[PDB]
Parts: sequence; structure tokens; C-alpha cells
Amino acid sequence: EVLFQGPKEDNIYNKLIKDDMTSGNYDNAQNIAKQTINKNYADDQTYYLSGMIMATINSKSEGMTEWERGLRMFPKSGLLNFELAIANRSLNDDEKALKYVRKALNADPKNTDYINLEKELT
Amino acid sequence: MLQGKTIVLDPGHGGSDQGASSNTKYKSLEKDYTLKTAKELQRTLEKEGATVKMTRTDDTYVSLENRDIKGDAYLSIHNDALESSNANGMTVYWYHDNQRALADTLDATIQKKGLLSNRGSRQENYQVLAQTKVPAVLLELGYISNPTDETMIKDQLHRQILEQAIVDGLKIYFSA
Ligand SMILES: [Zn+2]
Repeated sequence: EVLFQGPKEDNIYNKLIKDDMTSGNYDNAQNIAKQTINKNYADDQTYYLSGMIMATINSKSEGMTEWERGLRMFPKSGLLNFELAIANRSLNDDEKALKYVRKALNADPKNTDYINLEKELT
Repeated sequence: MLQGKTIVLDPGHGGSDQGASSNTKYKSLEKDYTLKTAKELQRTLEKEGATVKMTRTDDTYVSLENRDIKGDAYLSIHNDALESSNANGMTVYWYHDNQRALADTLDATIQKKGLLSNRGSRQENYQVLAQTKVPAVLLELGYISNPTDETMIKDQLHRQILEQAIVDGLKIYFSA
């Protein structure tokens, strides 16, 4: 019905993780994300959020590790590939960053944010 | 200790002064995102036990002269435009001698966590820095002219990484 014209619904786990993150309860966010990944209930947004948490309370390096782990499970994730393109740009590894964004463009060749960053990095 | 200190937050621009704006379909206005950033940082700083003064608390015009509020540290928050859309990242600006340690301390902790390219700690004469004796810095937290920075400026979860890294730096800055 009308729900394909609308945005993709977050699953319950991702919504709980996000709600703890935006209320600044990153401890409880991390625990919910950890349990979701360990039960194999995680999708690519769960790994994304998990590494965002780690970038917030641990380090960017640990966040990037978590996103790369998510890509092993979700190799075509535009979310995780874009995020790692951004991260590698911030480390001035623009050749690696350009690999990542081209993978994200494979998933979503009309996405204007992916297009813009690939244009930037070309 | 950061706890008990007064931090001034200066969200750049406001009111009739939109600040910079992106050229993308988002048409983002700098004034909107500096204020979101400052209000988020205000909450996180108060949770840490700091007193926070805002140079503005809504979408209102404030002259550079009327942004001279006293505290133990002062953070001006900007999302300016550069003429090359490919230019991107984060800069921390200081001007008087007593502002350098604050900019050097924040540049280090922000680099550890934020997803912005590090353009470093730089000495530059901004009036909000030059007019005050308070340790003050001007933060460019991504350039709104850069499409990919703009995607992160527009994103609360990315902003909150930056905001935590600022808190991390303030705790080191106030370690005595
Ligand atoms: Zn500005």
C-alpha cells in the first residue's frame, strides 16, 4: 500500500538504540546494540549505530572497526560504505575513501549524497 | 575540574543573519545548525556539572559586541562556507595568548572522535575572540558549503560525536 512511498521503518532494536543515543544514554545504547549484534538480530543500521556509539564514547578507530565488521555481514550496505568513505576522508585516506563511496553508489546510484562525495573525491 | 565551571556557548549568526548556506537541495542555513549544536552541547555540559551561558537561546539577531559574555571558557560555534565546495573539515581558531591552550586542547580531542577532516588549530583575528579576555575559541564544525560535511552537520548523531569530543577536551583543559 501507501507504505512503500513512505520511509523504511526502523526495526524495534534500532529504534531503542537511537532513542538512548539521542537522550545521551550511550551506555544503555551500547548494551542494546551489543545484545542485538550477538543474538544475530542486527541489520546494517545496527552495526552503523554501534560504531557511531563507539566513535562517541570510545574512539573513531573503534567505530570504524565496527562498521567494517558490519560490512562483512552486509557487503552492499550503502549506509556502512558511505560512513566508511566519510571516515576515511577524515583520515586523509582519499583513495580508500573513494573505494567505499563507489560501493555505496553501487547500492544506490541516484543517491545525491553518494554522488556528491564521489564527485569530490574523483 | 570541568564541574562547577562556567562555559559560554556562542552559536554563530541568528535572526536576520542566516550565516552561510549550502547550494544543495537541502538549502541548509548556518544559523539553524550552530544553534542546534549549541543547545545540544548545553545539555551535555550541564549533565557534566558545568554552568552554561548562551549568547542566544533562539533564532534571534545578536551583534558581535553583544556576544561578549564572561565565563571560564567560551566556544563560538560556526558552520561557514568556503568557496571551493570540495574544502571540508574542522578548524579551531584562537587569537590571544590565553586562548591557544583551549584551541590546542579541543583540536586534539575532536580529531580522535569526530568524522571531520582536521584542519587544525589556527591563530586568527575574529572579533568574538579579540574582544574578550575569556579563553575563547571559534569552532568550524564542518563547512556547510561542502555537501558531505553538510550531511553530517544536518545529522544529530554526528553532531553528538563532536559534542562529546568537545566535552572531552574541556575536561582535559580544566584538569587543574
Ligand atoms: Zn559563521
